[PDB]
Amino acid sequence: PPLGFAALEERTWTVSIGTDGPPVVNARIVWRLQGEPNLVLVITGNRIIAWTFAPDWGDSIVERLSASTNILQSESAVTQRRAMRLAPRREFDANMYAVDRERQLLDMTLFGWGARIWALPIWPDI
Amino acid sequence: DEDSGLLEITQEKTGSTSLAPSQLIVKYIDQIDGAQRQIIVNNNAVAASQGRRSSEEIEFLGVPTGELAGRVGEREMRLKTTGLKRYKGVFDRRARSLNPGQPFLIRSTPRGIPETVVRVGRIEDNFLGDGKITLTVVQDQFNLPAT
Amino acid sequence: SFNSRESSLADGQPVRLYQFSRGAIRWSYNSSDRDITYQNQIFRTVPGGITDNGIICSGDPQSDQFVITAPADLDVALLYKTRSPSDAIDLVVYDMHYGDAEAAVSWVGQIGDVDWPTVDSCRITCVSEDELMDQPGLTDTYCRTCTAIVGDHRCKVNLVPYRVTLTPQSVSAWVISSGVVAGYADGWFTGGYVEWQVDGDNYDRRFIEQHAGADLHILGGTEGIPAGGQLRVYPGCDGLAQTCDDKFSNLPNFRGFNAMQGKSPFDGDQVW
Amino acid sequence: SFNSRESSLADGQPVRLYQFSRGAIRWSYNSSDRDITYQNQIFRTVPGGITDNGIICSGDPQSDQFVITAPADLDVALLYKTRSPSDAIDLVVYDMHYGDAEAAVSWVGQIGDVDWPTVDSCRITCVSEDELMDQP
Amino acid sequence: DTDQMAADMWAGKGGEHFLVWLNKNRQAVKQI
Amino acid sequence: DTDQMAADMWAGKGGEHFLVWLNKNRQAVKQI
Amino acid sequence: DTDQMAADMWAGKGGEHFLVWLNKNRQAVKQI
Amino acid sequence: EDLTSSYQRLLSTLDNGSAIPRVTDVAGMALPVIGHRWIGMGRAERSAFRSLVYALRGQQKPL
Repeated sequence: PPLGFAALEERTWTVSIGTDGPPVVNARIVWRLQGEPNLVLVITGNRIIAWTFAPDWGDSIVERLSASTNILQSESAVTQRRAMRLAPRREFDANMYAVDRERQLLDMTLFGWGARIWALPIWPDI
Repeated sequence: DEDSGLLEITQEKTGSTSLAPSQLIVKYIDQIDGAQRQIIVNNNAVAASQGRRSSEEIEFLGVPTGELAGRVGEREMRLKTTGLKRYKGVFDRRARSLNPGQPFLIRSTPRGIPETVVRVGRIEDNFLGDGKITLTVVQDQFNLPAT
Repeated sequence: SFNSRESSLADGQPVRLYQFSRGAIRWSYNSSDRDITYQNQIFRTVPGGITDNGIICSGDPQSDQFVITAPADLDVALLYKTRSPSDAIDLVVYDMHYGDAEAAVSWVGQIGDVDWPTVDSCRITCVSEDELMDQPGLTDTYCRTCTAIVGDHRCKVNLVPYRVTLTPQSVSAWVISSGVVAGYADGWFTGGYVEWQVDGDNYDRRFIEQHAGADLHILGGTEGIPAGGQLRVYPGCDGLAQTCDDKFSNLPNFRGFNAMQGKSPFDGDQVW
Repeated sequence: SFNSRESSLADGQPVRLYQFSRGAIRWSYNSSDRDITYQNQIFRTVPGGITDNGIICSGDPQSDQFVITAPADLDVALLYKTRSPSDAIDLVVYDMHYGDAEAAVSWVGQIGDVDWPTVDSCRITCVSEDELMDQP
Repeated sequence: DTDQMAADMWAGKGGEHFLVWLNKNRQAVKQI
Repeated sequence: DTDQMAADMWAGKGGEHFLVWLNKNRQAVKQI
Repeated sequence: DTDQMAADMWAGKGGEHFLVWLNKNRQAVKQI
Repeated sequence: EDLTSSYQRLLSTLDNGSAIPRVTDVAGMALPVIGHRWIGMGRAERSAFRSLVYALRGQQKPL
């Protein structure tokens, strides 16, 4: 960090962002110098791991669209509808295989990352 | 109405009339002298119905004059011996703006209940989730006579 | 269109908005999956949803509570985690349908209680203004002391001249020490309170068990007191007529009865 | 070792012992399937098991009762079948782990009530000394 | 499902357990 | 099984039956 | 069926829901 | 018979409200689950398996 800046010199560092870290990026890097108020460079974001396994499709892949709509009807056959979810929740069901170097990677991937946000590719949209 | 915002009406509480007092005693204090005084509100018809006499005592120490006590006692007898019908209806969002004590009309032809004036009681509503708005109402029989 | 949408049998898109306000600071939350802009106010979307149990109006404050459910990391509720904020957090609930710019007010009240039943959920019990009528209303006694809070609307004493602004010298677990107050007689600040700015125009206040020399005993511990933040300290009135007059010269407004009568009836047994 | 076994994550072998005493006569029962010898006292095994509902200490005698369940042929409870014995049957409860000679006292009290809800079971309500403070 | 087994259970079975629960918790239920 | 149907049933269904049971047995419940 | 799940449910699960139901309805239960 | 392995986690408290759900890792650890099958083919192996079962005492004794 200690770095002398020549006059009329711009020093552009290479901020390399790795792929390993907490799922929530809450960083506050402080550039503190004498005779100058602290100039903190705040880096914010999230870390995610993408699902990179191609699932076998001999059995059809099932996509489920679900929404909530609680409806109450009176004694007469009249219904009032109160659709709750504007964006239906999407669920995907599929089967897959892993033999040569994908089985161990899958085991480690579901071991370390476990239950956390993925980046699921849309297989039907290949 | 069933087609105008009423979902289901369960309770009716038709009540009974053979019970209930036939004589009402009202006790009040006169502010001129501060001495205990009382008046009697009588129910001749229900008394004839009653084979055994009955009476209750109600204290209205806030009343400073006998005539006012008599008026309020007539109102109380009116309420207690007119046979109120208490309904527990279920309503949709159409009953969202109602407030306690607000009177409104209800009609349900299948139940054989004609247009009736009722006053809102306990209120329980669920805007998010079940969507159930349930109200407890009573028949409108409240009135304070001026004589 | 809000009422028309409510009566509509096919356009029902309920969405409940919550607004927590404390003076100049407002917190906005919504129960939908995307932010809603209403009256130039944007309501944040909590990742996990915020939902209530319903509104009951039966005339009984003990029974007509309002319950809010939210995750563990809710910002407004996080203040209560260590110590309840001094001021009450007013809450206003709006109802609106997506795609419409009109909303209707449903519930108004203040935070009554909050707890974190699970590490992933919260339950906030909101109380209405009606519950504040259960306490007694006598508020009258024929005793010798003042029977009035220093500075209340009955004492009519202005504490602004007595305001003291200082930076504490040292802060301990239970005692806050400053040398400036050392120049006052012992017990001068006894009964007073310390007010300091937390955020915006809202101040959190604590009490003083006893003032002795340079050391101040704070009621409930000094937790939450900034070590360098500016603190405002006011004195306290013992309530005695001598104390009321010599220090504040408020004897004309003295509400106490020192020597009018302690026992004397006019229907006793023997006057002598 | 009793405390060490309690803190142990793999040696937990709970066993509850009951001791009913009335002057010079003592009745010993255990909740296990075999007799336990402790302090030169052997606790009989009831064919069907003896179990309780738990210990509550909330400061209220009416609510902090102790309930014991045993079959119909229990000897100590059989005395109450015709007439309650004049003297109170003091009850002391010990806790120990199989294979250890050390036990800890958990509950102390006397018989408060007994009933035979079923021809194959019993329910004994034991009361603590604190309930004796409700009378004038 | 929640009609005959949730409410009619009070007939003769769910009473004793409720009573023992009541005698278990008294100070926490007796008021409000 | 005994989670959503055993406890959440109190929401709006198991209240009336409990109330009628209470008005049925009073002397046996009112004390202890 | 109505033996282990209808009554033993009071053990530790059906208490909180009953308590919230009680704090919901007070005037209608407090007497009779 | 083909066997299975699963990573059971204390992943409760999904807190599914109305907008979207959110899951919080209470411990952030995975405990694998493994199935096992065997064939005796003799008295000694069966006796050893019975001794192992008795030593396990259910879930108490780990290995």
